[PDB]
Amino acid sequence: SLRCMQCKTNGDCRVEECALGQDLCRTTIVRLWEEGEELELVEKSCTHSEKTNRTLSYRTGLKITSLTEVVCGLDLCNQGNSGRAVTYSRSRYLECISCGSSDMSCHQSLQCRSPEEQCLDVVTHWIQRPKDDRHLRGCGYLPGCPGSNGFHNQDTFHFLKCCQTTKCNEGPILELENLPQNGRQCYSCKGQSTHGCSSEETFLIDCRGPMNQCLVATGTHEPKQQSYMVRGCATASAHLGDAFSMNHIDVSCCTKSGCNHPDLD
Amino acid sequence: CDCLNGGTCVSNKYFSNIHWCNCPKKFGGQHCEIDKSKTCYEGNGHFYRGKASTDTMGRPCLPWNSATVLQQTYHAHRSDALQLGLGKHNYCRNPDNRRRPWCYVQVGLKPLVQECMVHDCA
Ligand SMILES: *[C@@H]1O[C@H](CO)[C@@H](O[C@@H]2O[C@H](CO[C@@H]3O[C@H](CO)[C@@H](O)[C@H](O)[C@@H]3O)[C@@H](O)[C@H](O)[C@H]2NC(C)=O)[C@H](O)[C@H]1NC(C)=O
Repeated sequence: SLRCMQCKTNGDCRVEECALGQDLCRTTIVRLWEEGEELELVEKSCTHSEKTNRTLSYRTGLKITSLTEVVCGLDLCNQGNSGRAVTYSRSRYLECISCGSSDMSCHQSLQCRSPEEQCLDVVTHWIQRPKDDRHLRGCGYLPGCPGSNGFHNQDTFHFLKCCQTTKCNEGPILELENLPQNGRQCYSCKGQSTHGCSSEETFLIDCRGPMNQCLVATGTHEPKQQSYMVRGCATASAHLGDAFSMNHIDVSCCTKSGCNHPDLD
Repeated sequence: CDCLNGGTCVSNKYFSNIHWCNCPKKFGGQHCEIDKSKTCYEGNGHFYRGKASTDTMGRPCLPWNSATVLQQTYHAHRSDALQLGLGKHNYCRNPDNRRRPWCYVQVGLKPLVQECMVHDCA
């Protein structure tokens, strides 16, 4: 029955009554910061339970982008602004390497303003008008943290490395084709059940690097909210579905070649 | 997305819907509408998108999203805002095709039209 605040990026809000299976209202914010000046975009609405509090900030030569998202689950808890949060001050803030595909920088350095923030490497390739960046490096806290996770199939490659050590996110830009043949083979598909993930539209892909599990995942995508399957190669990918903007999701992994056959469920 | 002047639209999977714009080195604003380098207007200024924001008297302009400007005929919440160059700022514009770029100014208790100081590139 829960109610939230819906605010399209322009500032025009209204009270939203949440559709069932949506136990959290949330505030999404991007603060683009460049030379003194600053734009801020604020978006609010109800959201699905699996959603968590998260932050990601990266440096794009003279510019710093800060994405943040906060979720709560009480009437209009999505309204707040100047009651203030937790003001930090460390002697030695964690420093990470930082860059983005935007100015093809992926590099510079970044001081993480909070202690729960870690160093990030987010690879997002060929998946979902607007478009996520290919490579992103910086500070923040996201699902997979800590550790690292990955997935890849015929259409996509997703990788998140989250780590606490100094400048630990450094190293060469990670492209899929530079991962060595994992030796395992798993199936690959997307889209609707009998329409995109049929027994005869999925084929064996040769997995790469740390992606040796064979997954299948089901849930709800877009344009509306239809059922949606995914098959591919993975690591420790589970709750990590926004890397497909899939919700009400239930993943699965098995460690045997071809084990994720549609016939084998 | 509407990111002008060669800007490109970006989003992030870990952050719901939010999309914004990546603008080329010398263009600012949410949609890159702001010509961050122009220092004068061509013609009558109808297509001027610079950052001038002070009138003939040296007074600052009211922002195109001021509660006050929102009561005028030209303000930031118009369906065509973006096309007129009226946004969350106070930069001189000329949405009605007057002789030179202007903006509303708080003159006493009145939001009056005032021509800015920038001149013709001529
Ligand atoms: C994600 O971030 C949000 C916002 O920082 C967190 O939600 C806040 O949680 C506390 C919970 O403590 C409660 O305080 C209540 C006072 O309103 C009271 O019922 C009782 O003392 C209870 O212990 C709350 O005080 C904040 O006001 C919440 N924020 C808002 C605006 O609702 C949330 O927990 C964070 N992380 C998680 C796990 O979701």
